[PDB]
Amino acid sequence: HMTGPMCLIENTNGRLMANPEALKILSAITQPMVVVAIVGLYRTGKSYLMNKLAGKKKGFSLGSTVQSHTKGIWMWCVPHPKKPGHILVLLDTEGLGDVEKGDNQNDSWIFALAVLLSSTFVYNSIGTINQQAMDQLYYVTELTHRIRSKSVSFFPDFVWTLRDFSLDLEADGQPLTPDEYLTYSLKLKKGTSQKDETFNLPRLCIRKFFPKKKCFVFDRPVHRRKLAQLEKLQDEELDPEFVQQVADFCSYIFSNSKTKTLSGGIQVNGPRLESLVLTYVNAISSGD
Amino acid sequence: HMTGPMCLIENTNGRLMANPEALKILSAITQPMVVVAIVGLYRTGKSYLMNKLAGKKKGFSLGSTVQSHTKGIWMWCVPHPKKPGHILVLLDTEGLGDVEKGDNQNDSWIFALAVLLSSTFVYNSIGTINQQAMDQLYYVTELTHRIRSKSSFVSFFPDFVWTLRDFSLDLEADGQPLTPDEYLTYSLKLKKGTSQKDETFNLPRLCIRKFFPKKKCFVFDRPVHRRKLAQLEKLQDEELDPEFVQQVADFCSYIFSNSKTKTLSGGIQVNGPRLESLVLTYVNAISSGD
Ligand SMILES: Nc1nc2c(ncn2[C@@H]2O[C@H](COP(=O)(O)OP(=O)(O)O)[C@@H](O)[C@H]2O)c(=O)[nH]1
Ligand SMILES: Nc1nc2c(ncn2[C@@H]2O[C@H](COP(=O)(O)OP(=O)(O)O)[C@@H](O)[C@H]2O)c(=O)[nH]1
Ligand SMILES: [Mg+2]
Ligand SMILES: [Mg+2]
Repeated sequence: HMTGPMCLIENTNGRLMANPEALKILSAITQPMVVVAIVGLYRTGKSYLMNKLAGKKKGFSLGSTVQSHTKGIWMWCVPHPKKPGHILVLLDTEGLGDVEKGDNQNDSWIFALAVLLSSTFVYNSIGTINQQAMDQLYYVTELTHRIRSKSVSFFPDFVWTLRDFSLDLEADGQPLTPDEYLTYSLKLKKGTSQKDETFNLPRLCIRKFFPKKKCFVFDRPVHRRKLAQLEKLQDEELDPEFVQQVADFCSYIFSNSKTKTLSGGIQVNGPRLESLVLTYVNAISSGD
Repeated sequence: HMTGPMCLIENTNGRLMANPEALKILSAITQPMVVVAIVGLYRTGKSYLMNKLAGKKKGFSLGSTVQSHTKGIWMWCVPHPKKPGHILVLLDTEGLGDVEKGDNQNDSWIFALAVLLSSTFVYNSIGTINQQAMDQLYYVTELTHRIRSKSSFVSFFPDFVWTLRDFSLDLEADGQPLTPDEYLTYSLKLKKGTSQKDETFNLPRLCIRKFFPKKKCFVFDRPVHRRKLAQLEKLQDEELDPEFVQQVADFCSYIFSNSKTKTLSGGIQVNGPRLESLVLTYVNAISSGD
């Protein structure tokens, strides 16, 4: 179908704008869509990983340096490898926490669209699950509600991805599967005090918002850094357990991600996505 | 004399408290003190790097899992290797962002003490410099000021080192090479001037650039190529990536060579007891309710 990705939402001087040439494309796509989005801190291997879902080396473009690379949000519409008659829609996001940009508001808008447009949301981090991440995920989650405001589940399913993973998956003595880890980290605290409650308040809203959760670890894809010629490498050349792990991740998405859905049940196709995108983007550029 | 570290500030159920048996010790030490602290997200190889300043293996203890390890603040006193008649004091901190704890105001207190007790403050992070980091650094910085109050061009604010761990990426920008320092000042570079959201930027980059006089940055390549990472207290330098050895050596050399003597305001040099009594002052100052 589509040979490479194109920018869906442009990001210039803190204005987010739909790119009309993508809407023109969405608007022609009649099949239902599974939508996968990914976000995380910047320089964190997101675009590389998205590309593995499209089963191509080279697509969403990479960038090698300390400078951020992906700006705005890029979509890529491809045939669904495992659900005949569906399109897979990949969303690649500008990474959070650019110091070049120094703009948390803007971060939050992008984060929010991702969650809003997606039927599987993919939060990417390096090494550990981390409270500053928890936090932000909560904040954006609440934000999402407030955006739906202007204008049997349809909230997206969730995946945490852990990169360059090093540490023993172990805790309080006993082994952990990546999923036991992720629920360890949303594990509510006994009962009440009021700081027993401070806690919980994020963990609750997160356990509620995302029906399905899943988690995957990933070893460094290469032992030195020949880490920068990565658009170019086969799979011999990579650490085999990274290839194992990727494969596992792709199979989960292909086999579990659901068809994107509006409220009241209707399945989202091209034009229904086009219309969301406008709706949500128009909502952001007006008055809270 | 001091053979291994010792908890200086206990952290139990969200109340921090000085450890008497460690003041008893400080109270006996009468040489001047260079103080180096380190903080950063948890599980980030802080305690390891810290041992390197003491030139030992084994010392501050490590932990190899996803759970956090170092709790409170550990101190460790030792000769200074370059500055005769001084003591080097090392301060290893509880890492930030523990999901088990889920408690930022506790984080912040601990951040804040490190900054307060130190003459060289070392901020440790994985991979990149990163706005949520700079943000937090700013927040604490302006928290520092507030704690100092609750206690009444030639200055006594700590010097600053950013440490970047498991560093992968090209040090390159806008087309032109970068040294680790050029990176750090790249990140604190002020925006051209005028307008509003121009000055919402800037506002943290200002306070940092004022607060910390000297600034330095160091990169650090993953110690080992597999993950025999997890025994590490017990590997000799042959067995490590020899560019990480290089880099540790270079960072040690800077600390030893450049970290100043810790100083009260009005100029007095800090020794054992004057630390004992800073620790107490700052710790009591946190146990009221601002
Ligand atoms: N250390 C590390 N680097 C990676 C990984 N995956 C990709 N990279 C490299 O990190 C750089 C930026 O990749 P990218 O996907 O653009 O990061 P993004 O900004 O999150 O999109 C590229 O040189 C990638 O080859 C990884 O899993 N670990
Ligand atoms: N990936 C990685 N691991 C490290 C590095 N340095 C130490 N480690 C390992 O990370 C684990 C935790 O070390 P530690 O210093 O206690 O982390 P801390 O929580 O920040 O104190 C140990 O297994 C260390 O051997 C590093 O530079 N990179
Ligand atoms: Mg990218
Ligand atoms: Mg530690």
